[PDB]
Amino acid sequence: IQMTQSPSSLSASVGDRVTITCRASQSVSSAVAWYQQKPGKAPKLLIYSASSLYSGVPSRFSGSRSGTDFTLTISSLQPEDFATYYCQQPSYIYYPVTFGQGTKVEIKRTVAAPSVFIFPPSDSQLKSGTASVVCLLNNFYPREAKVQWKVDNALQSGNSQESVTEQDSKDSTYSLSSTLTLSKADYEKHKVYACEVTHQGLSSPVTKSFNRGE
Amino acid sequence: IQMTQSPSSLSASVGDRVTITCRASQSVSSAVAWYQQKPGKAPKLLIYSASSLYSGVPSRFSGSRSGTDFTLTISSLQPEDFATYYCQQPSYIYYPVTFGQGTKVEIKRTVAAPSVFIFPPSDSQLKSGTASVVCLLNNFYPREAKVQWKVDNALQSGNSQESVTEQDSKDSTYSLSSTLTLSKADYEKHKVYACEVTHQGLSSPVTKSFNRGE
Amino acid sequence: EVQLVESGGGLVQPGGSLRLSCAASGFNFSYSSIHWVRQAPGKGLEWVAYIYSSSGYTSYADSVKGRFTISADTSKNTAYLQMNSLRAEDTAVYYCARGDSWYAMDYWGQGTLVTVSSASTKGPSVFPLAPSSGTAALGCLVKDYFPEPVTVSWNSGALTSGVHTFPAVLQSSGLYSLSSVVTVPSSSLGTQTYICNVNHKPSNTKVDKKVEPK
Amino acid sequence: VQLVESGGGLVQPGGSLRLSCAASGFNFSYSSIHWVRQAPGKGLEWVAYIYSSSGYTSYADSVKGRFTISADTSKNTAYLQMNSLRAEDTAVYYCARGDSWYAMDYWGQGTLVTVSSASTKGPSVFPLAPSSAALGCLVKDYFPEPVTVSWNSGALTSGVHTFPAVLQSSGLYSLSSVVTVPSSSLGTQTYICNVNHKPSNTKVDKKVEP
Amino acid sequence: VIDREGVYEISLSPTGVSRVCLYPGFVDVKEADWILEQLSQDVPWKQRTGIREDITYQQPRLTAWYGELPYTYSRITMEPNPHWHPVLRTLKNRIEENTGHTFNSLLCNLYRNEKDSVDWHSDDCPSLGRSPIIASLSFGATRTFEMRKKPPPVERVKIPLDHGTLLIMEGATQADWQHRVPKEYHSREPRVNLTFRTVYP
Amino acid sequence: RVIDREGVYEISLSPTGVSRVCLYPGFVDVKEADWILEQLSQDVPWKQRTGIREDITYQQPRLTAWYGELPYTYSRITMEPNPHWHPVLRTLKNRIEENTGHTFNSLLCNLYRNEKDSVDWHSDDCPSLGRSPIIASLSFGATRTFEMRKKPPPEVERVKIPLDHGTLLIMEGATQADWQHRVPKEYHSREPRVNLTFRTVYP
DNA sequence: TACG
DNA sequence: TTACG
Ligand SMILES: O=C(O)CNC(=O)C(=O)O
Ligand SMILES: O=C(O)CNC(=O)C(=O)O
Ligand SMILES: [Mn+2]
Ligand SMILES: [Mn+2]
Repeated sequence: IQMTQSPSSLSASVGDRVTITCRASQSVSSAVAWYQQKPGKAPKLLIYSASSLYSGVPSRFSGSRSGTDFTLTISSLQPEDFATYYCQQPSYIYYPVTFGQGTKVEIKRTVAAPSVFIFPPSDSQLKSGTASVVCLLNNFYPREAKVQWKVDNALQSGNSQESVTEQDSKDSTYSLSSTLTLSKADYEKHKVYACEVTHQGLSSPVTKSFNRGE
Repeated sequence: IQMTQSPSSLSASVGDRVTITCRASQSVSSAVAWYQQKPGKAPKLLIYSASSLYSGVPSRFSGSRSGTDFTLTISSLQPEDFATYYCQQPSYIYYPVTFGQGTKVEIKRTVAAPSVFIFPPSDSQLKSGTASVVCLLNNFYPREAKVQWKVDNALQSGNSQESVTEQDSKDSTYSLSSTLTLSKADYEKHKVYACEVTHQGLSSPVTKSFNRGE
Repeated sequence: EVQLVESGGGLVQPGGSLRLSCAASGFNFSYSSIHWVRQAPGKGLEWVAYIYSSSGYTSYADSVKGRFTISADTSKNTAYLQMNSLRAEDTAVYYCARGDSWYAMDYWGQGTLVTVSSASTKGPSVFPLAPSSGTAALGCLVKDYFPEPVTVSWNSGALTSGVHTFPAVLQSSGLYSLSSVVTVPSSSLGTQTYICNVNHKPSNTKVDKKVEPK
Repeated sequence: VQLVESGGGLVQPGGSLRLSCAASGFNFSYSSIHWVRQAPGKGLEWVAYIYSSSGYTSYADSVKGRFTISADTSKNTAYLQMNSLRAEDTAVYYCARGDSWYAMDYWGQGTLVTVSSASTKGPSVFPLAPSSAALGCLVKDYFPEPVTVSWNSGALTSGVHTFPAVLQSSGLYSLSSVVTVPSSSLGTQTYICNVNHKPSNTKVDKKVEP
Repeated sequence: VIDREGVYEISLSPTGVSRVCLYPGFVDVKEADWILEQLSQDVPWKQRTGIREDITYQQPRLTAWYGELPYTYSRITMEPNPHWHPVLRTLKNRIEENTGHTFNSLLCNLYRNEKDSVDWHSDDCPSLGRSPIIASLSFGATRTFEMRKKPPPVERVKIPLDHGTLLIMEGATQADWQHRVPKEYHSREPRVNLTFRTVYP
Repeated sequence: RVIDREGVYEISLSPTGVSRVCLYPGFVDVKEADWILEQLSQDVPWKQRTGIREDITYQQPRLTAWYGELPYTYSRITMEPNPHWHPVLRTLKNRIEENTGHTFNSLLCNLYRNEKDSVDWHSDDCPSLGRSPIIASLSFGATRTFEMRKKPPPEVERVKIPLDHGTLLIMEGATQADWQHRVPKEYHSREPRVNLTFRTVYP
């Protein structure tokens, strides 16, 4: 159960023109604000009153209203414009406030295949009773990448969890860590553990297997 | 607000062996069930009591319990074993019931880039004040396929909605429809309308365009 | 045939109420568990409520406590889910399910659609997606109907190969919109004639529209 | 000019928590004050506001009857009283202020609020050992967030990927912190990972070797 | 001149008692500021034309109407807007909850500056009933609500209307008095006035 | 002396005081009792434990499990603490407490697999039960007999209580001081029986 | 409504 | 403070 949406994504390169739309069906006000958020920071007010620039916002930002549709436009994307953007629904005095789903403008780059590594469990963790097998997908593009765990060539699902880093500032890649967890008992009833990575950069999906304790 | 999630996805070929894991940490009971659901039909029960095969379920379905982890194993898939699989968590008498997130098992295929077609709005529709521009991505694999709308080379977002067909029975492909909607005024303020498609089987973005009035 | 049929579904304003019934046929609802489980479009199973029919003990999901009441009538072999103050997010297919266990649901009804919305029932507008240039692609845009569902056939049912009817989408206006497409050898454009047939039974509206090039 | 949120932290389902938001550098006078929240990896969810001049309040549906927003002109501070908290109330809670009734021009940095049955627990760090290149540290089984991972006390930064944590089915968090380095340097230079979990005051440095 | 909170009986005949009630600060200052800006931007203001002899002129004020039934004055018919702005619905409801009077119609006036005005009239339509209760909520610059009593076949009352002030007119006021908002000779900022009424079929 | 009807029974009044037992047939409804029997058989960590009598190490003719934060020693053997109560057992605990006014912090579970399983004559009079303990007994499965005999004074009254599926028995007052009880072996076939005895254990 |  | 059926 979740109260919000994950931000949607938009791929763009420096110099592109971007217009995000915010539908507000049957609204009757232009009291609309637009915000910007970068990872780990609080939002910043970009636009108030549908079209008014907040102080310190560059002039390449503009806000517009057509009918019940509101728009935020960046005329030519600068490198510091890659962030998540939010639209605040028409806010009537005395009434609640509603943020739309965020739009996350990530930067386009060349396809870049991941360097894949697999890590067996430490002996410390096995002593404790559990086994974590990590599979790392390092510095790749684009974001879409399917990791598939196999144990004695049985495809696993529901015993692994993954996490993705934010797009890297220097080289515009992503990284992914998937972690498969078993009991020590369950770990020792099998021999070969393999993560199979599927990505655009890769000809054919790669696999990084290992046999237990070698 | 969303009460549940959309099913995770596992890609497998016919005859592969699949073990879906359902985590129920801190649980002290083996009253666990497994269900299968196919598009448009109601779920049917497969495993009850963690490991007991339901009356008239194929014997290739297995279920077992190791510690607090429950598993549904298909020994080797068959064409009608591709469906969504839900784990009903440990059900204690007098307590609520909880279904886990579904796991959608889909057929693997060779990558197939999408067929891209763009449909300008009908004249019928414009004679009523709204312009709907459709872009079809046909018979592709895998499911993941981004679509970016451009209006006079301005990147859109927030003003389109898309939909994906279920996996086709025979060619094992997916199809996608995306609709960009504008007012007739907005639509007649601009000339070039394009849908730009990226996909695993596309080294570059495929763009389908039309100029208003041609 | 040990069936199970749901009644009472349909459309209601937010804040309104429905009473789902589940008629038990074939078998008896004497000493079993009756569950109500819902599924929002594209999402996983959400258990709503259950009753132990012998004692009348009931359990409810937190999302639903205080607003729903499950009950049983042994006399008529009928279960009931009274749903009050419905919110938009209660919109789902509601299933009725029975078990001889307190949790393992072996029998399922096919479920009725419950739509909680401020929109009013409305038949679709049908616009053509006229074929232009590419392998031949054409279709119909079934826009601005309410509520679900809608049926689309091609040429009264003869043309079915190459047909993709897409899942509908809920627009910001509250109305649904979908697309149906078919791919065609471009040589038939001159000869063969193509018509989409649209049934919206909630509006009792049937529309045939012919799709030709311009 | 700043807003400071405080009073967040850890409570169990059903428990109570009272957030505070202090204004410094300016004064909340005729301003509208809002509490917005953001769950990890999710979007902003406005939860409440007060019009400080009149005391009028508004609340989000997901939250009404459980939360109460208030302010003290006397202490230049706003408050959010959160009762009957549930797991999905877990988020970073932002305080924000408004010249307008809606346009939030100043925001605090946010307090984290975690709602779980789990009890404060430091992590166990396990090596991710380089093989026949990349290495790292698995920061496993801690609660609540956050956790800090540096490498070689700071000397090592280039090439490091510290991942967002994952919430395991046990209600405990697990992340991993990896580095890619030249294989040649494996035998030579030492790689220690430095793991701080301030909520339990656990500091752990683990050396990582093939 | 009447400018303090209170209930004032300004005449008792010929139709009956004419009573006006003044409540300064009924809307708090910051909310009144915010209401003024939002209604200035969101109300669908138009400058409409009246007809007095055989000629058509532009009214020296912007106007808008809300409610299911219409308002026809100076041969101007204001098409009824069913969709009340939410802020206007809230203010309608507050006036109703504290005063005990109900309303189904709202006229909105924007006096852009000192050159805008409304001329002498009474609110004595047949669609507004015989002893009509009318509520007036003001925002923006103070302007003067002037009243003059009709002679039988010259009594004057002045009411300054400041930011956030609620005025109620009831009793014989429309039968026995006329009112206007005069032009001014020094600069004035915009003023929004909300007049809530009951319109009958 | 045979008690098989719902009721409050003062089975003796001396020498220590009133011994009171209360019988509630059908405290758990029949279908729920069926389901509880299945779940507790499947889920409880049943073990056959070894006793020691006069240097003799014996397997108890029953499976047992313990719940509660405080250990439990009887017949010279010690059942270690299980603070994580099965949720069904916690629920049944709460129902018993609300419907009786008595509180509990300990649960002993006995599973009698068939007619050869039993428990021998004893009283539940540990010092860790305190003075005049209150004991609640909830039974599931096949009917078995709870036999009681009155302890004689320095130098015999008897009661048989059949315990059927879903029946609650309360013992309070002087019952453990003045009586012993057992569940005897039977000679005809028996299906499994689960008994839950809720008790208060002290530090 | 044309008046400041 | 279990070996019986
Ligand atoms: O502006 C005011 O205070 C009063 N307005 C009216 O009476 C009107 O427009 O008819
Ligand atoms: O099994 C029963 O009914 C009674 N059991 C006991 O008294 C016990 O184990 O100490
Ligand atoms: Mn008037
Ligand atoms: Mn005993």
